[PDB]
Amino acid sequence: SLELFFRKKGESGEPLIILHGLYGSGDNWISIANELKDYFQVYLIDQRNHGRSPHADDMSYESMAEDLHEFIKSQNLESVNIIGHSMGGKTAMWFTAAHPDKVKKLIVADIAPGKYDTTSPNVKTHKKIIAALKSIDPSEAKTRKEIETQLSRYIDNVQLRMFLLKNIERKEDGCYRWKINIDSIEKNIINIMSGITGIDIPVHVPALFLKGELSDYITDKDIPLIKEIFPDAKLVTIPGAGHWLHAQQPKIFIQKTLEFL
Repeated sequence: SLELFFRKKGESGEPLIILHGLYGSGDNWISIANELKDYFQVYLIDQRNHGRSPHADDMSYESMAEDLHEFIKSQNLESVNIIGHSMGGKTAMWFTAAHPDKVKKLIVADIAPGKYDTTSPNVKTHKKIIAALKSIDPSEAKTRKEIETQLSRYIDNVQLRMFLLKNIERKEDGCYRWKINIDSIEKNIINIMSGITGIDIPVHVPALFLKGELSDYITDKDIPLIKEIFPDAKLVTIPGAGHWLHAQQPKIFIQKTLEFL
């Protein structure tokens, strides 16, 4: 169990914990928390190996769930709302099944409870990203415009590029560095892509699955297992959004969130 870095927006309302996905941080949720903080006490958490949170070798969902559980303890929160995007969504589902009594309502953004295999574009895209990151040497200390043009050759989508490049920071010597534990990430890719198993089903917590229309992280074969774990779950497709649906369609993200919580 690590002590997670967090920022809190909002002084009144029920607590609302937001968990980013792989390579993200609480910073990517600033604009959504900007609206949500009028109604909730929003906690933007950096998960292990991410943002300003501590590094570790193990990044299993068990450990990330425990990090979450410890965070909730150290802040004296009785019961919480949770939004988890992708990797953050699996942690949240793990945590919720293990501790349903601490969760008021759950929002899962664009990921299914089950395992993704190597043929999947999920696994493929992650495999690419890792290779890209492992192959950039930040220590060479070239300016952040150079790192950008280096990643220009690897992945095309500019949003993905700058998404990833939010993870490069300045160090004390002046040389650039990754703030994320790329090594732990790489040696946990199986852990990260694995399905939820070994849980007391059904989970008696209201849940919302938000699917991006142009993403295939959730498909129609996912509905059976979603419903097995969360019988009264609701599934909602945000039109014209991919995997980062809250960055691409934030207005609709807030709408669906405020109608559910």
